[PDB]
Amino acid sequence: MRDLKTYLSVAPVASTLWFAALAGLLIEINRFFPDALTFPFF
Amino acid sequence: SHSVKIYDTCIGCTQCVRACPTDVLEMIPWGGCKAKQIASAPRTEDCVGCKRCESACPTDFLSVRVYLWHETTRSMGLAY
Amino acid sequence: NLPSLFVPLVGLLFPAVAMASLFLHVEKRL
Amino acid sequence: ALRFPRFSQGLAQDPTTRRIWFGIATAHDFESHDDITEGRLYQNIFASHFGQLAIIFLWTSGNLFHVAWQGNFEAWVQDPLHVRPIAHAIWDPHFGQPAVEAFTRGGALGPVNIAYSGVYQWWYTIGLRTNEDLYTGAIFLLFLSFISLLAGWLHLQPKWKPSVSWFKNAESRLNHHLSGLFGVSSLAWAGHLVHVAIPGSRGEYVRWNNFLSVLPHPQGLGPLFTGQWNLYAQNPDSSNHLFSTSQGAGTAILTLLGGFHPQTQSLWLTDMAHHHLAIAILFLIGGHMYRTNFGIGHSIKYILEAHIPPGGRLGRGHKGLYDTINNSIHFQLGLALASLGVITSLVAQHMYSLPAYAFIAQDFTTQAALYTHHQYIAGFIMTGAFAHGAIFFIRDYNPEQNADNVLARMLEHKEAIISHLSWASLFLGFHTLGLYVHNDVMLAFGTPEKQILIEPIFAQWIQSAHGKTSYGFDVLLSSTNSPALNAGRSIWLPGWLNAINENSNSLFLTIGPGDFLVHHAIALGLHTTTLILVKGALDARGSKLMPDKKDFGYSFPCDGPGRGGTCDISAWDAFYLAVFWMLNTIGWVTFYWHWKHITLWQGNVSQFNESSTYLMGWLRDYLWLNSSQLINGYNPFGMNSLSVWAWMFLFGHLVWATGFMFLISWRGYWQELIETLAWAHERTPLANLIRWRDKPVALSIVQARLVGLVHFSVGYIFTYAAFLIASTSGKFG
Amino acid sequence: GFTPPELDPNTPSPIFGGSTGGLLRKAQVEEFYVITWESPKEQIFEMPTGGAAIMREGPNLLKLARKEQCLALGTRLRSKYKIKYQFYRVFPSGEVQYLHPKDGVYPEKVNPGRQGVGVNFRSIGKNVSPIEVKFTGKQPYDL
Amino acid sequence: DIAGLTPCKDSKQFAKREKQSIKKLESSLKLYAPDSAPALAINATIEKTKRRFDNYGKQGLLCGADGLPHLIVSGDQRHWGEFITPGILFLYIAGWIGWVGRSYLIAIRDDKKPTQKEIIIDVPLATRLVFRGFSWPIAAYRELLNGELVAKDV
Amino acid sequence: GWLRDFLWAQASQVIQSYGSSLSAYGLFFLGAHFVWAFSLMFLFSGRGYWQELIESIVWAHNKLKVAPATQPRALSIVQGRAVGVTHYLLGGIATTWAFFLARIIAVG
Amino acid sequence: LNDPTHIRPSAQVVWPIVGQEILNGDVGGGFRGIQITSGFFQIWRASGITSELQLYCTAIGALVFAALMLFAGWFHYHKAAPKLVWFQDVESMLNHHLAGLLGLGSLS
Ligand code: CLA
Ligand code: CLA
Ligand code: CLA
Ligand code: CLA
Ligand code: CLA
Ligand code: CLA
Ligand SMILES: CC1=C(/C=C/C(C)=C/C=C/C(C)=C/C=C/C=C(C)/C=C/C=C(C)/C=C/C2=C(C)CCCC2(C)C)C(C)(C)CCC1
Ligand SMILES: CC1=C(/C=C/C(C)=C/C=C/C(C)=C\C=C\C=C(C)\C=C\C=C(C)\C=C\C2=C(C)CCCC2(C)C)C(C)(C)CCC1
Ligand SMILES: CC1=C(C/C=C(\C)CCC[C@H](C)CCC[C@H](C)CCCC(C)C)C(=O)c2ccccc2C1=O
Ligand SMILES: [Ca+2]
Repeated sequence: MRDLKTYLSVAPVASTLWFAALAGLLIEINRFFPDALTFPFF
Repeated sequence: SHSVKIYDTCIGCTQCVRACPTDVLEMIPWGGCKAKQIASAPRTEDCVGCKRCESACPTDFLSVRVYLWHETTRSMGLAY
Repeated sequence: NLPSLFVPLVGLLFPAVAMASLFLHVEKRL
Repeated sequence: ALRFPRFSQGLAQDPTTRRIWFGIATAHDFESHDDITEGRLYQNIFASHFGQLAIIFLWTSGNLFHVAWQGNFEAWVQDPLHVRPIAHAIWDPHFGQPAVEAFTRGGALGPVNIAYSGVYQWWYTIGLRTNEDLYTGAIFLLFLSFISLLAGWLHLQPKWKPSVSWFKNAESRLNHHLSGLFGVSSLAWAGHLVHVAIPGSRGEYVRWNNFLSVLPHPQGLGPLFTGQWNLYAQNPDSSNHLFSTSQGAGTAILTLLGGFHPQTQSLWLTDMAHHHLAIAILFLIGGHMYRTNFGIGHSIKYILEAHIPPGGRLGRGHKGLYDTINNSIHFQLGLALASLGVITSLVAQHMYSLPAYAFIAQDFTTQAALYTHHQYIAGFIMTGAFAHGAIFFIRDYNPEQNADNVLARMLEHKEAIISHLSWASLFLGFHTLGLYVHNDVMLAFGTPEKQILIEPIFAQWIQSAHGKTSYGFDVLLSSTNSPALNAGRSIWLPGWLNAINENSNSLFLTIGPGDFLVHHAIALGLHTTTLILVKGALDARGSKLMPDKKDFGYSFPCDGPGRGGTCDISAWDAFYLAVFWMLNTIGWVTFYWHWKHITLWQGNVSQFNESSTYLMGWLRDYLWLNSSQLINGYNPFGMNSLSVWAWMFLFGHLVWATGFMFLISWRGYWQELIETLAWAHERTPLANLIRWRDKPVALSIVQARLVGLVHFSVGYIFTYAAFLIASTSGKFG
Repeated sequence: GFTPPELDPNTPSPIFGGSTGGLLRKAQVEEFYVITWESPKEQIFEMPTGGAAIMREGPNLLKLARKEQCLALGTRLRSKYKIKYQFYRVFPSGEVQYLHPKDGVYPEKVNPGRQGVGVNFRSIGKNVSPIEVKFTGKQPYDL
Repeated sequence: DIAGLTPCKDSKQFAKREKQSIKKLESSLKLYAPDSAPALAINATIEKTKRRFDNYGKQGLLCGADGLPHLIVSGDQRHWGEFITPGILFLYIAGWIGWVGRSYLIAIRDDKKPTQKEIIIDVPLATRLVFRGFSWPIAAYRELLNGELVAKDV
Repeated sequence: GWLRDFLWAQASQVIQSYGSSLSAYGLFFLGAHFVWAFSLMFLFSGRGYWQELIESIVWAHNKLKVAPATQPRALSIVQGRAVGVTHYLLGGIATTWAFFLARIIAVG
Repeated sequence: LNDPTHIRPSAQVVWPIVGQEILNGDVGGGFRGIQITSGFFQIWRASGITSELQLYCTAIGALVFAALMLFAGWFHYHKAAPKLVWFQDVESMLNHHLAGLLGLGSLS
């Protein structure tokens, strides 16, 4: 259990989790706010 | 022939001689380190310039140096 | 007419002479 | 010595084929020759300079001879816009009949090559008219070549060979080069313009026979000495003027009009005469700065010693630099090559925008060829300049004599320099590539409106500052109330503003987002090439991986596989790497120029403006589209005059690709292979009757880097040259 | 004091069928090499050039083309087997030059009769800059 | 307007692009039954297209003769949404990331085996440190003043 | 004839695929060209240069207390070669991939 | 399967996120997607497969066999790991791969 959390902390796994979260986030942002060349809220 | 030199930073671990594939280097007595021996290059006419000795030196910086120089049949490793 | 003389002169004769001569100089032993 | 090379005993004693190769590649590195002295060094260089000058004169003499004897010059002068000039005739016994037919053009009796050097427009502009004039030129230049050989020979015998102290007399050489070599030459050239070229522009044929009878100006000499020089600017040529004729001809010999000749689309000859006269005066007066034999002038050493800021942010300033540079021929060659490369690119940028030769701006293949030519020359010259900076740091640099001056401080903070060049190159690369790729994805998904198109508003604002009205920024020269506009309204500004706002010429072409992106690619290439060369020069004396590198020389294979592996760790290797980046950079520059102009010349400027913002646009609408006539120069259905460019086009593709061999395969593979071949030869009957005098070996490590870079470069240049000339000349527009 | 053993011809050579890896014209007109060793038995060993040969019981003589081949095979003889070896250089005049072990002691073992060659008594970083030996034949490491 | 451009709300080429795009998607739409799912998808792309062009027109983007937005990065206050404002956002996020990573490296540098936490992330420490990036500009400014930002004599 | 009637001719589909469902093959065409040219950096150079450059970059990181404990090193000589040939092969093969698929899907 | 000479085989559909739905092209049969060049449609037709349901059942069986193979890997490395003599029984292995694997496979 402790060893498994350790394995899940290793560089490639933490990287896939981190960038997968980041990708879902950016995808959803471009889903609710698509296109957009500018920051329109000023 | 390639020039090969030893520097008094040498600690006499003998690894340059052990690495040399043409027997260029020897261990001679000396009083400057604990091992009481320092390397020497008395047969550089057989030196092929592969720098295995330099790969073998633990001193920072190196205490063997191979200065590749005038090429010969022996330095080019030719069997023909 | 002149190109029919000088084109083979510098494209055949001159390279043959220069290559042979340089070959001799380069293979010489003193 | 005992055999070739006689200047290197270590090479002559080599029993392998290497002896020959390295004998060739080291023949000019005098400092590495056996028994070299400083005197011998300088004298060999000096004589080599005379030999170079002789080569240059002989070469120009040959060009003159061939234009006169096989060219169109006399016919071309009568119709500049409808005669293709002739470089020389083609006598190749390999031609079939179709090649004889298809290459016979320009109104000639057999196959010929059309010249794309632009010497017809130049010689026409400066006053040459007949083939006879050209022959007189060619014989004059052959004569000059001979006297170059004569002086170079002469200064190699004693009492005619100069001491090194004479070579190191810098102040005198600067005074004579500024005042005499630059100034007086320019002044004399203004002479040729007002006595010959301008008369020939007004219908008067002035040669050596009658140039003493003719006056250059009706009142001339007398308004000059009175100090009322404006009488020479009085009656310029008319805006309606025919260049070989007296129609519209004026009498002015020195003007400052500012634009172009409406017929020839080139600079006014009176403008150019005035120019060379004025800068000639500046060089004459400036060539009296340094001290020689008369008790007045500057000690350059003393000036350098004097320029040390207090507070010590530059340490000891420029102290010791006079000897550091005067004693190092590599430092001098580095400064010369750097400056010369800058002004070579400057020539490239100013000859397409401000053409100085009659009827050259309408010859589009020539303008493209010349711009490409000089930009690649400039690139090679720059890489060489940095190369000799590095060689300076290794061979000549004396750390103790430059202690704590600006030069040593370059080495002292080299990691900040190299690291910030790395940062700039990474920023430029990430973002320029990123924007190009974004735009390509937008056009792939069918949404061009989603592109990132940044207006080059700063350069646009500069063009407005020059008086261009395309962007409506209303700044100086673009605005009526500007003092800068008022100050020049009476002089150059009418012609200048007239020229800049004409839509046909290449004077400050209109720019948009596509120009923004390529300009940032160009910034990337300058920064990366500069990063490679600067890191190479500053790490030439050593790094943490090789702290004693200065003891190994400029060029060595490597330092073995120890300490992690050390391939390409020498400074020469940094040059070798940077040449690739230079070819890339000048490739971007010339792709840019040629596409913008080839769209301008077709009236289809929009195609560049819309297609240059994504890379598929460059691949499809520039290279692919303009290869059409080229690759059909010969085909299963026949040939045409473009075949020589089709063939060459593949030739380059071949040579380039051959280079990859020497660059990807390394030596040991080939050395073992050659050992098997030696066995094969010795064990083959009849053939073993023949023995080699030199032991066949694989090329050296460095030698392969050089050979592969040379194939890569020859293929690069020849490929792009074939495409450039075929794609432009095939259309001529 | 050490006396090099003279090369004894008529010393037997290992059992081997021949290979394309052996001597060439270089051995006839320039130089070749000879390695001798004492074996306790008949063994199979890898040839530095061909494939496999049979080391003979007793004295073995083996002519090779390069010094490095002698030292490679000898290194292996001393390692895989436990065999003393010597080797020599042989010129086309018949002259022989004893090479290794030069002292009768292997060179990695310090022996007192040995004189220093190419030894510089300074750190490597104290070598002078090239400019200080320019136009002189010297190299900064030759000091 | 700026640089000779025209507002995309006033650009004929811009409206021609919107028209040709929409008619293109409708040409694809004529092939499918209007109740079908491909049809609803092409309708969604059409609505998204109208939203796109209408938004670019609204927020004041200038257009070239190409009918495409061009961005004014000079700093002109009418166009800060095109670079300066997203640029400040970027610098905030990038400064956050770098400041947090630097905080982690400083935090593990005196460990008995530093590299051990560089290949296997100390996630509790990382979670403790991620929200320091929220105030990274104050922290880095204070470090610059205090002399903790730059290593001495390097 | 190979350059003209094969490559130049049959590449028109992949360079004309933008705006269609085949545009992915255009993107992969250009990207595979990119990784292929990218391999030439590794195949034509050597790790000594890169390790020296990295020495300067490392200096810059130590200046700001952000140098990593896992010391950065240039790739090994062998790894330089392996990276090089891997990207060369991927770039060339994927380039021909996009070329083929766009061509034969359009005209087939 | 109805109209093979007209419809283009397509087995991948993309989500409409960032503009990429253009890659869902007209492949026929009232279907938007990416045309596939693997050949599975001709295999499935040659195997008599008609319904999507049969493809579902094959996908489930394939998934089960993935689980079984993975299990056997763990089992024969961690539980019952064959002896070296077992591997070296070459005559047994060739006899079972010639007659058992290839023969009974081809017959099945
Ligand atoms: C140095 C510039 C130069 C260049 C690049 C060329 C190039 C060419 N010439 Mg020309 N030529 C030149 C100068 C030059 N020439 C000069 C100064 C003369 C005397 C006025 C001639 C007279 C000449 C004739 C009569 C012919 C050519 C021909 C040719 C073409 C075929 C090559 C040939 O026949 O050999 C060149 C023949 C020569 C006599 C050239 C030698 C002239 C001087 C002395 C050059 C010095 C040579 C020297 C011994 C070696 C120096 C090496 C190099 C730097 C020159 C070729 C394109 C032929 C042609 O047109 O084919 C269609 C032809 O029939 N040339
Ligand atoms: C297309 C060919 C190509 C490319 C892309 C590069 C790229 C680069 N070179 Mg190189 N070079 C090349 C050819 C090429 N080179 C050749 C043929 C030679 C002769 C051997 C050289 C020799 C050379 C030297 C000597 C030097 C460079 C330098 C550089 C860097 C310059 C700075 C920069 O632009 O920032 C970055 C630019 C990029 C284009 C990186 C592209 C990759 C991006 C980051 C993709 C992002 C990843 C993305 C999410 C996908 C992930 C994939 C997934 C599987 C992980 C850069 C990474 C200089 C350097 O190191 O700069 C500091 C340097 O000194 N090059
Ligand atoms: C199900 C639980 C389980 C557990 C806890 C272990 C535990 C262990 N195994 Mg075992 N093993 C398992 C299942 C398991 N195994 C299975 C299912 C197989 C069949 C493949 C094996 C076969 C096996 C072998 C042959 C060996 C071990 C070894 C080991 C020990 C070394 C540690 C390790 O494996 O790190 C490894 C950590 C990993 C994350 C490995 C991941 C590999 C996966 C399968 C690759 C996935 C492919 C991927 C999708 C490719 C796409 C990439 C793309 C995204 C770019 C370790 C104690 C090794 C040993 O004895 O050590 C001396 C040993 O040699 N195992
Ligand atoms: C006024 C300009 C100038 C001067 C006088 C020098 C002077 C010198 N250079 Mg420098 N250099 C220059 C410009 C200059 N260079 C430029 C422009 C570059 C960038 C390309 C360099 C880069 C450079 C490097 C990297 C090196 C030198 C070296 C040297 C020294 C020895 C050269 C030598 O003997 O090799 C003899 C030259 C040759 C045998 C030429 C053969 C190879 C050429 C390139 C192939 C020609 C291309 C091909 C045949 C074209 C035909 C194709 C066909 C299909 C038509 C020498 C003092 C070398 C040196 O000594 O370092 C200390 C050294 O390594 N130079
Ligand atoms: C007024 C006296 C005088 C003059 C005329 C010269 C002239 C010259 N010297 Mg000398 N020198 C002098 C005094 C003088 N020197 C004295 C007193 C000393 C001792 C202190 C020296 C010692 C010295 C040495 C040691 C050397 C020279 C060398 C040279 C030559 C340089 C090579 C060259 O052709 O560049 C010509 C320069 C120009 C034409 C002007 C600059 C060119 C500009 C920047 C670029 C082009 C401008 C323009 C746009 C061109 C349009 C192009 C179009 C026409 C096609 C040159 C002809 C070198 C040489 O070559 O040896 C033979 C050399 O080694 N000099
Ligand atoms: C803590 C992470 C970190 C920080 C603060 C810096 C800081 C800096 N870098 Mg560096 N770098 C990093 C990581 C980092 N780098 C990594 C991982 C690499 C290898 C890919 C590099 C490779 C690199 C090069 C080649 C160069 C720099 C340069 C620079 C300096 C200029 C800014 C720049 O160019 O950024 C550029 C950033 C990158 C190229 C990659 C950054 C990678 C990500 C975005 C950051 C790392 C995040 C990390 C995993 C966080 C861990 C989370 C933790 C809390 C658990 C600057 C001081 C330049 C320089 O020397 O300036 C003078 C330069 O030449 N960096
Ligand atoms: C390494 C080295 C070296 C080399 C180096 C180099 C190679 C450099 C370079 C460089 C370069 C290549 C530079 C450039 C530059 C430029 C500049 C500096 C500019 C100027 C400018 C200005 C100031 C201008 C102005 C103006 C005017 C006048 C008018 C119009 C407007 C304007 C604004 C534009 C040496 C040998 C030395 C030494 C050793 C080391
Ligand atoms: C405004 C504007 C503009 C301009 C700009 C400019 C011109 C700028 C400048 C800038 C600059 C000139 C800057 C500088 C710099 C310097 C230095 C010296 C640096 C530094 C940095 C650092 C030190 C960092 C740190 C950090 C942090 C803080 C975070 C993360 C981590 C780290 C560590 C990285 C434009 C028009 C474009 C656009 C519009 C707006
Ligand atoms: C460019 C190049 C390099 C430099 C290239 C390197 C060092 C590749 C390594 C770069 C990657 C990006 C480092 C990985 C960084 C970590 C993955 C952390 C990233 C942080 C997150 C974004 C995951 C060499 O080392 C080399 C060696 C031998 C011959 C040729 C070359 C060569 O051409
Ligand atoms: Ca204009």
